[PDB]
Amino acid sequence: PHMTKLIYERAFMKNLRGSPLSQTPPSNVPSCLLRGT
Amino acid sequence: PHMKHPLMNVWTLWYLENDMQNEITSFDTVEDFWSLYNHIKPPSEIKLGSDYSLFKKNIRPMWEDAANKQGGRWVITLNKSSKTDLDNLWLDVLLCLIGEAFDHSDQICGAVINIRGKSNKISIWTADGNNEEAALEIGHKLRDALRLGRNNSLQYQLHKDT
Ligand code: NA
Ligand code: NA
Repeated sequence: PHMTKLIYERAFMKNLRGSPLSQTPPSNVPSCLLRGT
Repeated sequence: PHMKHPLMNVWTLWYLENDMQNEITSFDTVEDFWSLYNHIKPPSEIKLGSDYSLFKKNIRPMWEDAANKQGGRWVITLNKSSKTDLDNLWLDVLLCLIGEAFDHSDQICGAVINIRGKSNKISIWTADGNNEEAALEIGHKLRDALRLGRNNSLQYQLHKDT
């Protein structure tokens, strides 16, 4: 199995920050770590 | 339609209040990373004395574990950083990790941010402290990617040397 690394540039990832799939509240997070609480 | 973008590795976020690590969430896509990051407190808002750590699956932020014990860390000092600058540096470190930005990204174990009042520390942990080529490539790319300056005192320490 010839390995080939999966690499992303920072800008590419930052451009996904506002995606609808990037807005899912994470399920298993203690309330003390949530923003604004 | 939108499709998630897998990461090369699975990563886990850990939170330390002050053995005592708390495993929070794992993720394996860019969008699941953002879903987590967008909903949790940034470093500039977490309890003083706490840590966040992001490590590859099956590695913990404990140096004495088998996965880390022969390794070391690149340590970045942040003296009296503004909140936005602190948070942006941490985020850029996380993106270097999950995006596999290093040629020797395989030698990466994870990163830790220590929130410590007047100063803060961000460290990037590597697996083999004697792997010269990897240690130097990772350190150089950190300097460049993060636009570190002399006041960050970028330095490499073996875990066994404290
Ligand atoms: Na930022
Ligand atoms: Na390597």
